[PDB]
Amino acid sequence: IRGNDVIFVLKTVEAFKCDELERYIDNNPECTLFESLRDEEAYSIVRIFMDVDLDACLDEIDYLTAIQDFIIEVSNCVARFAFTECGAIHENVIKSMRSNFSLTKSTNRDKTSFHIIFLDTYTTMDTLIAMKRTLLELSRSSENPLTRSIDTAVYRRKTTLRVVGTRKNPNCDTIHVMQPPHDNIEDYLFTYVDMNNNSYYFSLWEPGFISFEDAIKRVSKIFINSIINFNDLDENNFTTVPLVIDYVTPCALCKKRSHKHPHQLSLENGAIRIYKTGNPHSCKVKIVPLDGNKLFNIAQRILDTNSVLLTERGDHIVWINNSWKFNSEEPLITKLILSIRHQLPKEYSSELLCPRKRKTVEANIRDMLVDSVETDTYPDKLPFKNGVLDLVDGMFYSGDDAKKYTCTVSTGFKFDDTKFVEDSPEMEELMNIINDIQPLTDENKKNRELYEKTLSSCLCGATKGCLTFFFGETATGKSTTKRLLKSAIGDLFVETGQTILTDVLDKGPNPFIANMHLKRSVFCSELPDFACSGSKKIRSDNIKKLTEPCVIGRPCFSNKINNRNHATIIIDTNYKPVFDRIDNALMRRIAVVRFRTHFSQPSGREAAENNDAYDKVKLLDEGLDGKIQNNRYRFAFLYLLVKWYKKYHIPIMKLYPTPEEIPDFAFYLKIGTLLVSSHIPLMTDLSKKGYILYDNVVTLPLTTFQQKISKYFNSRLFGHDIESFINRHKKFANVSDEYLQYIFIEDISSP
Amino acid sequence: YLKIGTLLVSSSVKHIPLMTDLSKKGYILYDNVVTLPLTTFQQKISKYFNSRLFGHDIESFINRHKKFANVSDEYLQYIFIEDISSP
Ligand SMILES: [Zn+2]
Repeated sequence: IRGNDVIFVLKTVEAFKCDELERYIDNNPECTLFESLRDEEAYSIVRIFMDVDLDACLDEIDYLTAIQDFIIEVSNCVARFAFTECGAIHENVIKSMRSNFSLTKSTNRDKTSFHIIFLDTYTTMDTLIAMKRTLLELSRSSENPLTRSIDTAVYRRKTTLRVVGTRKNPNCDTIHVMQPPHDNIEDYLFTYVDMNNNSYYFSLWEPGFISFEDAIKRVSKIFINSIINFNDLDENNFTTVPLVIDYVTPCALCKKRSHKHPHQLSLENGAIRIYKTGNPHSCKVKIVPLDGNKLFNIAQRILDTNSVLLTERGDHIVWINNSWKFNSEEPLITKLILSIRHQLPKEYSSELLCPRKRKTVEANIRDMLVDSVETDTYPDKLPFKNGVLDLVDGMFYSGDDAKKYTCTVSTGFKFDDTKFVEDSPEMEELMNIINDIQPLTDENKKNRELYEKTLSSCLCGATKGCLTFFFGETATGKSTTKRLLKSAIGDLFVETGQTILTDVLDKGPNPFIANMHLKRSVFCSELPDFACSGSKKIRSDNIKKLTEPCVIGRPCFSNKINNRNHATIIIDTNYKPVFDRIDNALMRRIAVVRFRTHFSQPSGREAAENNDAYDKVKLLDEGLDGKIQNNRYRFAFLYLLVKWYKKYHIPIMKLYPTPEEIPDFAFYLKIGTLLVSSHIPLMTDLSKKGYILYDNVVTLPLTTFQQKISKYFNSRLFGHDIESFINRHKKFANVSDEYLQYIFIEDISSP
Repeated sequence: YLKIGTLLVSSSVKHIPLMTDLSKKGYILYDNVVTLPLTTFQQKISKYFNSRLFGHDIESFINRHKKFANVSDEYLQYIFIEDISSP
């Protein structure tokens, strides 16, 4: 659509532009033109507009407060309707609606009418048609005289709206005068679509009220004083007889001792309006409802601010003090009900001070929350205690903006821009520490890049399909890297023991199984070396099961077993891992990060001078570990992590395994590179080489195979591995021995 | 475990000039480094400390932190303190 600059009008027809309409209006002040839609189907996208009419006069203060509350209520209700039905964003709609709006007026001083248009919000006419019932409920479920007077009509096909500055009728001289700051004729058109940057768009007496006597009693209680002309009002004289009151005490509505004329009660929109006659500003207007609870309307107003949603599992997440809290032990809805009373009208705030009413208006909220939402869906954002830091752009959001993202976890500490710097001595000290841990030589280049990549994945809410191994001799200070990462990433990071590396992953109630829920990094240290006999091999089942994007595990006294998996798993030790089970999936799901830095004191430095444990040796310092424990380089290291993530995270970043540094998998690699599955039309070459083919399957004797492979590989090194491989690929039968099928790649190449 | 390193020394990688001299005392000097036989290393370990109270710990420590100049052979890369120190 890209907006429309043509305004179609009806004289009781034309298609004029902004300048054309302005010139025509200036030429003819008395012309009556109604702005409508030239074609309903073509340009159904229009602005959001409302028309309000209340036949009474109000002063400046009352009008100001009433219009403020009217904007608040209408914007919240429309944003809630957009969120539930049109799939929009609540915060965006609220911001667009409250940012800028055009408000007209009426030249008549005996009544208050206007047409209000929200400039930046645009939606299809079908959406405004569907909003009919919701807006009618809002109109009939409020106390504000402006909100109660909303005309739900004008939401029909091919509707028309009276243009500003033109008389509605030739006989009626009253016209609507524009108000600051718009002052332009294009700012009061409900079809003038002007989509731009700061904008948003979305799309898909009746007896039945109450007994008369109770209404009369309510009116009398409002008047406080007794009615002089009592026992005279009935069904017929409801809006005819004046209400004469004795001025025993000053009027509750006006606070004055007396007035020139009595009051009068009228019926409108299922409510009773009490107003004085003669001078209009002598007494205010009193509104009396005729249906609905008072505790249900409060629940609706608290609900349609989108602050008490429920999760996809069944937990009600509330928004208190700029953070999405939630607890399943002491539910927080009553805290929210108490703390939100300031954003509610005067009559709705005194109710939320009795604890027996903040349980009624809370049962209502729980009964109105049907269907769920999804939490922590955007993985490129880091939730801090006072907001959300964006990673792709680096901009920080605080306050209601962070509400847009259902961040159910947090790092635990606030975000400070002063410490968040680039050129600081702490940054240089951290860079020196990292260089000491990771020398930047060309030999280390690839390993250092893998280090930076696997260390920067901690700022990702997505799931990763690899498990990097920190392999390095002692005194390499991997604990320093662990401490720096913990200080940078807050309480999201978790350190776990080897309990998951040996036992069954799910099995029974495992605390680390549930703790992997939404934690962004899991670290294991000092692995139980399986080189010595007795220690269990690294459970291949657990490693395979930890890679999936889901976690299945239920702790003691619980039933939930589904957890979202975001943690990057890192294992650090000085011993090569040993896994009893081996398959191609394992060979494609293991990465190794090598450490070649020795941090040793001078006393043993000579002992480390010729040591083969590390490719370099340098003096250590006991005064650094405490510094890392004191969150010294926290924000500089966080900046480094952000830079690494930016330089590494392409539109799709993946953890690539490195199956070359693991000594155990080298045997399988050598076997595969020298022997694979056995090619029918190559019998002559096999016969020349000595091998024979029988029953369409080339075979050799088991003793012959052992003799052939004796020289190719060291039998004493991996005799158990060779026996296990033979058992796995065993075939048996045939001739007078077992059957072994393979191709000697080294012999296959040689003719 | 604590006392094993007290009477043990790191591999003398940078002892190429002295590796040849140490080889004549019962080392193979393979891969430009002095390497003693696994049986010889076990005998030296049993001589260093009472073999009655020292059993599988020495073998486990050797398998953890020693090599036989190849993938696996009958040698040991564990450098004796009383031998590797002397050129
Ligand atoms: Zn009054």
